[PDB]
Amino acid sequence: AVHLKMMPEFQKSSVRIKNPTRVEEIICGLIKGGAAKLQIITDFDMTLSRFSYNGKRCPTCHNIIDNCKLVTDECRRKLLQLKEQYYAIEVDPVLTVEEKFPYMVEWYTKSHGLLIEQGIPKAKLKEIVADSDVMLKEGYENFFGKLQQHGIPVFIFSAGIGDVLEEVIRQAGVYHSNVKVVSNFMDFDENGVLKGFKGELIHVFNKHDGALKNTDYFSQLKDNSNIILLGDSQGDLRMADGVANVEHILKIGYLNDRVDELLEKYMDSYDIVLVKEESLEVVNSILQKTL
Ligand SMILES: [Mg+2]
Repeated sequence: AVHLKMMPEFQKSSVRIKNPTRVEEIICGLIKGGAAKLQIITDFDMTLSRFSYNGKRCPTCHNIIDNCKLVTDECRRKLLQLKEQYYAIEVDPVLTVEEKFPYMVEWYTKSHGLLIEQGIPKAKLKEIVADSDVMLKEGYENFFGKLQQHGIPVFIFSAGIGDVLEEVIRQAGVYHSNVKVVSNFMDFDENGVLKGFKGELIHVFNKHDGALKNTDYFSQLKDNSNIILLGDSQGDLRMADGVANVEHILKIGYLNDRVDELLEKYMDSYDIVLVKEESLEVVNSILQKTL
């Protein structure tokens, strides 16, 4: 039987749970099913990676390129302005999520388009990432290592840059076979320089779309009817729309920011909310009981 009261990881003051008995019931199903029934579906930026370090704000996969030596200060002025105009839209409380779709497409298309202009070679991404300020959450080695140990599917679903994401996890030693990455991947020309992005755009609000267009992946995993979902945005809640059959799903949300504005919405939509939390210990503690 599961008791969150007896799990020291859940006593941390960053842990917000609206419905503890409901959560206990889900973790209880997760445990019952064990390895055989489990898969992970996860956002990357600010979920697997840190939102902040030494009083310092950590980069997203996009920020890694924005900030690198291969991009002018003049490109960074444009990128900044874009963020100011379009982030105001993203967080606008009066607009419906649906009304924001076209704005998001515009933002990612404009900002990717400035990066394409800077001329990013594939061969250089290794060093760009090594020199970057990127940080994985405390407990990542344990997170990925228990998962690979038990062959648990991990579907990282990211509106970031997939090439950047992969380099981060590769340099961290956690890009194991069990880890599938769906993201905005770069498209390279003859010389291995960036010319555009592959496929259809994944942004913060349309993960339902990509989730359904990954049938390929989810139907092979019919038997994995227990899901752990991790996100930091409301849009990450749609990341499991493509799952065959769902028996138990636990939704864990990182609330990193805008805490007073978003806490109620987060507590109502995610099962567990992790306020200003830079580790993976609550999910690791659930993996430990389960695996
Ligand atoms: Mg994120």
